[PDB]
Amino acid sequence: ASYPPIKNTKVGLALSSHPLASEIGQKVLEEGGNAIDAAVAIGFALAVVHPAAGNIGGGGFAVIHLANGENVALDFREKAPLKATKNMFLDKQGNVVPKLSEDGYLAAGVPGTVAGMEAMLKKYGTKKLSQLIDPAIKLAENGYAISQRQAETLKEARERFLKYSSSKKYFFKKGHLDYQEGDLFVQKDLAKTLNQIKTLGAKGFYQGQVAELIEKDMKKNGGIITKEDLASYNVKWRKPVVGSYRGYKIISMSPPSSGGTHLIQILNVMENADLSALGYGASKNIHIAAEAMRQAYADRSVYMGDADFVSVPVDKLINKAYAKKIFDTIQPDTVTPSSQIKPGMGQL
Amino acid sequence: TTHYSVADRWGNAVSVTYTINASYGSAASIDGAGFLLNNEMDDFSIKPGNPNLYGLVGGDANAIEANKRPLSSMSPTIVLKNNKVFLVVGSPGGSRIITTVLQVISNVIDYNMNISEAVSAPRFHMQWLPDELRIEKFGMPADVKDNLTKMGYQIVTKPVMGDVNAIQVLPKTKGSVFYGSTDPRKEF
Ligand SMILES: N[C@H](C(=O)O)[C@@H]1CC=NO1
Repeated sequence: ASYPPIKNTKVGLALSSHPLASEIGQKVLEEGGNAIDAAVAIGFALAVVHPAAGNIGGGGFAVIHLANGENVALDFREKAPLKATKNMFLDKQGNVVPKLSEDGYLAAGVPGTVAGMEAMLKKYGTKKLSQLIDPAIKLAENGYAISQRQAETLKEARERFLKYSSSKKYFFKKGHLDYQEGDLFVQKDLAKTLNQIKTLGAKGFYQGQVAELIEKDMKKNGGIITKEDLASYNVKWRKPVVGSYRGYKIISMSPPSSGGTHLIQILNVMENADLSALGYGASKNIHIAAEAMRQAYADRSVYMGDADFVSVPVDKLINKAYAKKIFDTIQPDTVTPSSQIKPGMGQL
Repeated sequence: TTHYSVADRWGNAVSVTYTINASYGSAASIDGAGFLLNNEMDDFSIKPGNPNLYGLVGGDANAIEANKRPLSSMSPTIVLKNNKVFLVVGSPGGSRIITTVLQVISNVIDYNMNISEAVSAPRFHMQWLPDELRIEKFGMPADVKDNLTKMGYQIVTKPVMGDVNAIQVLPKTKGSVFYGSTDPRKEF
């Protein structure tokens, strides 16, 4: 048995992985904001209360359905910096340099989040950035109590943080002591940055003093992001990838995500079976799904990348005839081992 | 990564997945600015056939080039019924995102689970390499495991997958009803 769903019959729902951020989004709806207004408030709130994942130093995607029936996808994914190169993470022998793509300043793409938040607010929002970012600023300035789970994830990242003088300032208490469950976590410099954004918009992140701090710290610590990278960061409004499953329309993220394409591909394969007949958790149903997944991930490894740079056969991958061909290879009693799988089934 | 979902009274819906990649990103902050940098460069193929943090591989299509955006698995999704919002769904989990989101959607459409049931339901995963059927603890009983093993799956129990925040919207006489679910896996 499962707990009952959350229910609203008035203004809708705004749901995130942190109750403080969800509450902020929900209050925006209660105060007459639309789904975009709430989404923007949440994006900034999570940057403060969920720093493991929520951010202004990263990027992402927003898939949006508008009241007028339009469906759009916002790409605020990070970009490789201007000085990036194909083999930048390899040594002279052509071998991967341990941790270079994972820990530190060279591992970073040009952040898109702040640009993404502003882009959706400007095009589709109704409230002012100041109203929507103030709750995040309040939490950065005044702090919030570290949860049990946050104490745990902080501990798991501890040795990584200790590699960087910057992170030693922000993720440890006085005397470089570990933050513990129930400690007040205050983020004064983050509040300064958020205030620049409040006052100047996205230019408060991508230009001026904050852009100067980014370039400076990059130069100091072996990174390559510059003021030129930041001033040239662009969101892209893209067409979503669209499919159908049993009379429902699926709207999901297009390149530079692979997610929407393979989601629709796998559903397409599954659509050839009456899954409802045997129900949740039936081995026959799991088998059909798993074999579709197997092919999809093989296809991912060859065909998928940023379509602004490479040719991505999205239309072929989401074609129901291709899915039918995949389905017809699925045997009732056996799998196709991954060693035998060919991307596109060798016929794309 | 983290996913959030919003639906308003007018029929707008916004599904946002965003991230600094790993937990705490690159672990390096911008001194003076108070934020962590992403390690999103690891979502490129940094060498042909080299597995990344999620065991994903690539070649030319996802190679690094200046200004290029690294390939993602993020799947923020909206499902429509008669061009009206029915589901708003997404999840973190790197390579596991695609399969997590698929399962939630199928659980509603195929099996008529409510959105809480659809989210809490145990999840499986196949990503071709490694060639394994990944499951969650208590998620698959002996009879099902045995039948799938007999087919040739190598079944492995691993930590819980995903953190779905999802909304289902249904019509009523006056306006709509909104049903939501967070994911019990959030704190694991
Ligand atoms: N970096 C990954 C991707 O973009 O596919 C994120 C991290 C959390 N979910 O997926």
